[PDB]
Amino acid sequence: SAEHVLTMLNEHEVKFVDLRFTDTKGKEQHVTIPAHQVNAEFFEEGKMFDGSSIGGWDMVLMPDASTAVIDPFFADSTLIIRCDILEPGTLQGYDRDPRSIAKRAEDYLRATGIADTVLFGPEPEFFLFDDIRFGASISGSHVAIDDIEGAWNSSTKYEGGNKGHRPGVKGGYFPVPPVDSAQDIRSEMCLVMEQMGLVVEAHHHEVATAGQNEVATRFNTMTKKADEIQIYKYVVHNVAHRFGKTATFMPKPMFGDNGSGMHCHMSLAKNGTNLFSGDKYAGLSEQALYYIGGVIKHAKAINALANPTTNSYKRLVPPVMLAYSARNRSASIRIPVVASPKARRIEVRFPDPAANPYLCFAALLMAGLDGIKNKIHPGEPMDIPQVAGSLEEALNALDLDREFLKAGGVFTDEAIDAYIALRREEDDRVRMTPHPVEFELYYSV
Amino acid sequence: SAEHVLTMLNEHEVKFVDLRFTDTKGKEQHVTIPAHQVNAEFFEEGKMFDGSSIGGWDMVLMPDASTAVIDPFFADSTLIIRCDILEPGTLQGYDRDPRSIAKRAEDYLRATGIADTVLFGPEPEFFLFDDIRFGASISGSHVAIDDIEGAWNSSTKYEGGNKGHRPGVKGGYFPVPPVDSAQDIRSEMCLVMEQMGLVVEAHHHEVATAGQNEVATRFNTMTKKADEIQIYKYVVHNVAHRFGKTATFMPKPMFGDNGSGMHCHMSLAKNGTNLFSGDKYAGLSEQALYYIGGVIKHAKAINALANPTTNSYKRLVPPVMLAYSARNRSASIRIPVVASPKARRIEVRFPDPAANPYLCFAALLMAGLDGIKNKIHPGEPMDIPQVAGSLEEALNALDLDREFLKAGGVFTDEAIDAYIALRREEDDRVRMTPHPVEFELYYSV
Amino acid sequence: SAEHVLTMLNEHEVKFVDLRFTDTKGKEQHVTIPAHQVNAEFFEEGKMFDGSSIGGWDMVLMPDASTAVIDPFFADSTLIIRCDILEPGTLQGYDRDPRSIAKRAEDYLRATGIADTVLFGPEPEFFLFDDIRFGASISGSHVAIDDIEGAWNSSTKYEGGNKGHRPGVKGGYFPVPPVDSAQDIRSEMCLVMEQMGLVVEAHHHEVATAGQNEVATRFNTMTKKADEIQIYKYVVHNVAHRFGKTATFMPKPMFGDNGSGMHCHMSLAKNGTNLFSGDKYAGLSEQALYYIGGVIKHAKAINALANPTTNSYKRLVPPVMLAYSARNRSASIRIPVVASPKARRIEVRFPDPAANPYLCFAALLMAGLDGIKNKIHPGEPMDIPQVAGSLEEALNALDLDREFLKAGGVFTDEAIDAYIALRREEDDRVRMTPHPVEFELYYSV
Ligand SMILES: Nc1ncnc2c1ncn2[C@@H]1O[C@H](COP(=O)(O)O)[C@@H](O)[C@H]1O
Ligand SMILES: Nc1ncnc2c1ncn2[C@@H]1O[C@H](COP(=O)(O)O)[C@@H](O)[C@H]1O
Ligand SMILES: Nc1ncnc2c1ncn2[C@@H]1O[C@H](COP(=O)(O)O)[C@@H](O)[C@H]1O
Ligand SMILES: [Mn+2]
Ligand SMILES: [Mn+2]
Ligand SMILES: [Mn+2]
Ligand SMILES: [Mn+2]
Ligand SMILES: [Mn+2]
Ligand SMILES: [Mn+2]
Repeated sequence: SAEHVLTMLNEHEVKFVDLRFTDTKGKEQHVTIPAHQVNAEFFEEGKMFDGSSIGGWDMVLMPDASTAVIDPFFADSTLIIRCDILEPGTLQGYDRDPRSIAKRAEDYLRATGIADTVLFGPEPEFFLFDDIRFGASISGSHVAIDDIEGAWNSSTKYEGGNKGHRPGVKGGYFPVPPVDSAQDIRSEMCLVMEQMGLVVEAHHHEVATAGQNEVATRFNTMTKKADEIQIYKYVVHNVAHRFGKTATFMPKPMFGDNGSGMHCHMSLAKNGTNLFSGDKYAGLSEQALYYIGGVIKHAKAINALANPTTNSYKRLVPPVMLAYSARNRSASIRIPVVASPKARRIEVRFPDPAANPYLCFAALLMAGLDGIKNKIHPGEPMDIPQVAGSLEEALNALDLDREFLKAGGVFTDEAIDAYIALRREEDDRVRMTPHPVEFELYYSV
Repeated sequence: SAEHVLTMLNEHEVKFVDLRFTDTKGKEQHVTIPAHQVNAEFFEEGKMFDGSSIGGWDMVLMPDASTAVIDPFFADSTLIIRCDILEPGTLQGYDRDPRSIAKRAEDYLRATGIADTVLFGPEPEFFLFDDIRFGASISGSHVAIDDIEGAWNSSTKYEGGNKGHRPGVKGGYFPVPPVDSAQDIRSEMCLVMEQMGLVVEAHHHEVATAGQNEVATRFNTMTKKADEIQIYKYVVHNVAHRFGKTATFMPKPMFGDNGSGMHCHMSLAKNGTNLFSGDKYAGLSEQALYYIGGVIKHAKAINALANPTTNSYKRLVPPVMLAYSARNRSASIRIPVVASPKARRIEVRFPDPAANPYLCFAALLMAGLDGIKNKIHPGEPMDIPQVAGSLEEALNALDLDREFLKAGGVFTDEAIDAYIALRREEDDRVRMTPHPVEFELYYSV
Repeated sequence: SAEHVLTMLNEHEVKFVDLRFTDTKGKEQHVTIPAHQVNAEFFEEGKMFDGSSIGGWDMVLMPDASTAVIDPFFADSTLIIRCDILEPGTLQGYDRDPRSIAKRAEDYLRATGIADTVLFGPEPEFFLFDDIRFGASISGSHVAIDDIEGAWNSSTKYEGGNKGHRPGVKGGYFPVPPVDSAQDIRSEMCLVMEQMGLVVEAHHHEVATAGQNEVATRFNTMTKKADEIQIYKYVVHNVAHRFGKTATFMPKPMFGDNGSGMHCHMSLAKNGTNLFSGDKYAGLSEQALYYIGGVIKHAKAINALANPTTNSYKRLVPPVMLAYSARNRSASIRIPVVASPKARRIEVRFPDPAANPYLCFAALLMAGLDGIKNKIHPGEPMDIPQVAGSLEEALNALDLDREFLKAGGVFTDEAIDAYIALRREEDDRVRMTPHPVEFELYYSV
């Protein structure tokens, strides 16, 4: 409540308030107010800003006082307050603001009476590098990745000495220190995440050499979880920074080793009971099977939002199979063997950390409901259709399979069209710029 | 009062008093007295100095005791006292001293009875660079800008490692840390500004890569606000310095990305009521519309004072349109959608931080009154005349449209003529020195 | 004749023929044919090329066999043949081709019967540097000039030793070797110019330090002289190159020392007699005085063609005075004291080597005839109006004073409009790019 935020201000000698919001691409934006400007009027009528220079968008920032967190990093005491972008005066909420769209998808779920709550559990992976250099110019282009754990540094001269304990290319999965360099950086990221209201469940090194890591975090309702992904990413980017590292959530930074994916575990619930539990395949309900059928039916349009970068598809090369299974981890829909009771859920393995968590989760939900809503029966478990093979494909597919997103006003046509416009500009730059292996392939033509 | 300054001296064990004033170009000058020379006589009869070596000008410094502030940066305890330049013995105030001219414009407003107070709200932007090198010699010339946030450093080797989170060229607008490097430098600038009597409203990163920033500050009456711009700039220049950065208020340091403008929000008030509020376009009064008409009528002469550098016009290339609107941000006169009550105001978007805040605000006011005074009706909102396309143009225009500035003794002819003389010397050096892209264009002629 | 070219081919074992032409900007273009493709058909029906990628323009290259010269530089025996750009099939000559325009101006002179021939004598100056570096990028810009004769190298360490005989800044005018480093380079340029059909009269070092030089060359009829300027420039650029130098015809490469101008001496003649000789001022005819009056009347439109670069105006800063005189070398129209008989002529001092010699000479002629044609009496000799103060000014002026160029079809409106379009793009790049002395002037604003 406003009341609560107003006490924290004194209770923490808060000097500043950081208004934050996410844009269409998924990047958290922010603007800072002195604490002495937070008073009744503020939580009532918001703060005006020029929405114009935000990519793909005067507007009003409406503080959601439920979201107040103290920032673990800024030097002066700052309270972060997440905001919604509202349409000014009229005060309804920009139909292009991803948080609004997530909230609308939750209310539409309620209005359909299929369940009261959607539960999401994203498993975001990241890379923790020491040095990243890249550039493109008329005369050429390059990218140079470096990290102390990079199997390639086995030959490197270091002046402290080389010490040689390092994860090999698919060998980052699980060896103790000193091979895993990041125990203290991951534990610290866990401690600061919980200080910002997240619940850590586990943290470990991932498969890739050169710093792949994962902090596993307890689930939430869709828009609350989407905001927890924006905090998750902020803490990873800044703790890494305090440690002299640089973190990145891009899907595929290195060829020849693991990519960073963000698997979404999903579940539906009506009056305190898990609709996805039942009889049917592996403890699932018929309700759950139609959810899978909706996801598989709309998978390529979902890819435009869940895999929104050209780089995303360097990861999705032959979890490409649109199939469910408790057995096949090749199938992009895994039914986790919970064994345990009614923590029954589906897991979609294909999305990645580059995805806008609001639009990605809204689109998984809307697809899943359209399955239920039309008895779109999934089929049989692989123990055969695939995800979009490229961003251009995914964008065409969202453009044509537009209907299930527009249900109940969740996503307007302008919203979908402006999104595709942004993602196309990006796809073009990558399409028209000559790639380094093309010189390898074709210079002596 | 003198009395008050005299207590602060003991109340702060003040070792020195810094007499400060602004020159015609707008640079704050200063001379330092030991606190033990501040006594009755001083606030009565001022301190004599050689005004002769000030660009464009024995004279007397008259301490304005209302302005006393403790300096947040000097090592020994110092009290800053702003001064007016008076004509000696006769004690009237140099008609070339920009502070005097601002004060005269305020009194003339009162004498016309159109209102009692003018309210100004400048939005100054700045750049925060790490390294700036430049030079001109017979054999050549150069400028080299560098900052850690410069999109161009994506390829750079750094020895700590490169870390790569950096604002792209028009992407400085709003991303959270680590992409925005300046959160702690801007918050600190806010805290020291308030310690010097300013009221911060917001601070944020601006659009440009390579360190564009903005600290938004609460309005004031014209001459008080002009002095707050001189403090604003001092704190930005010195906090940046403490942080190992270098700040600059020049309008256009980089081609191909955002320029730093200083938008002036203006409003008039008679007996506690806002004359700019009313019926008419977007909540405006007819009174306000004539103010806009006066600004547009005199815009090119105003440019000689509000855009006084050759570099200013590298920014003003096709907010060039002399038009008002609540909709068109292309129109140099924006009528802000306040929605709220009688915070109704006009916003002139074209001036820039290089402007002398006293002469710039005095000229906006005098133009705006001449509108009112002659019913110069603005026209219709663009939802078509332009600002001076160059300093030479702007200077010719001030020289010919001289009358509205001379009203009521605000600005003498000697004052206007000496000003144009200074700005011309500058324009010539830039006109006669061969430019680097001319070698690009014409060497192989 | 074709016949003659065909013998030279055998008479010189010519392996290739170089088709050359000049574009709107004034740069000589070329395309190369094997000698075995030169036969009847060629001199009859020309050779087709894609005129489209020539700046400001399928078309036909029509070889003018009167122009055949052997190239003194290419490794394999090559005969240069100058061409005209004709409109294809219809075969009339592009009204945008500068050579055509020059030829039209000569025929129009004949059709007016004012005289049979126009004689031009351009005095082009150049600089001969060792190293020229420059560049502009988002993060900065620069130009670096270097030459062994640069007064600035007096302090330089050279590893052969420094030797110190060098022209001071305005001291390049006339000292013997070793101070003048270029005696052998200029004599060689004279010998190769004559081998290409020019007649040298004198060669000497010019006023500037860092390599200003001049090869003085015997006059000719307008279009033949315009082609001799294209050969003049080719020989200077390539002999300099053989010598390890780099030559440039840009008007003002260095601030603080001499610029390179190209003064045009002009004269008119009817039936073997010089119309400019007579009674009147300094041996001039009344006919000649009206020529001067036409040049002065149209001087700013002539500047758009005779001074076509933004850099041109760094030279033309306060021969700016539009005045004739035998005494005042301050007056842009000098009446040379010939003393001798009927080598009476006028000299226009303001054009520069960057000018397209065809369009520059065509415009001087057309202005001069419009004087005669309308008795535009010049006035009295200075012993007061000036040239355009900038390219933008000059371009506006050509755009408005368009009529005298359109006389008799010499220059169409499309031709004039496309020209101004090219020169504007150039003026903009120079206008919008921040200049290095602006950082000197305005960084600490
Ligand atoms: N009922 C549920 N619905 C949706 N997601 C869930 C549910 N229960 C757990 N999760 C998510 O799935 C994760 C389990 O990872 P794991 O149990 O190791 O496969 C939890 O951390 C939550 O993020
Ligand atoms: N009545 C007023 N007259 C003039 N300037 C004003 C007035 N009210 C506010 N301002 C200025 O305009 C700024 C508002 O910025 P924003 O409200 O974000 O467009 C304030 O910070 C003041 O600088
Ligand atoms: N009758 C003429 N008409 C036009 N140009 C001439 C004429 N006679 C000489 N010239 C040119 O003027 C130059 C004379 O340079 P100077 O005699 O040293 O002033 C010659 O080299 C020709 O380029
Ligand atoms: Mn994982
Ligand atoms: Mn999983
Ligand atoms: Mn701004
Ligand atoms: Mn504004
Ligand atoms: Mn000369
Ligand atoms: Mn001469």
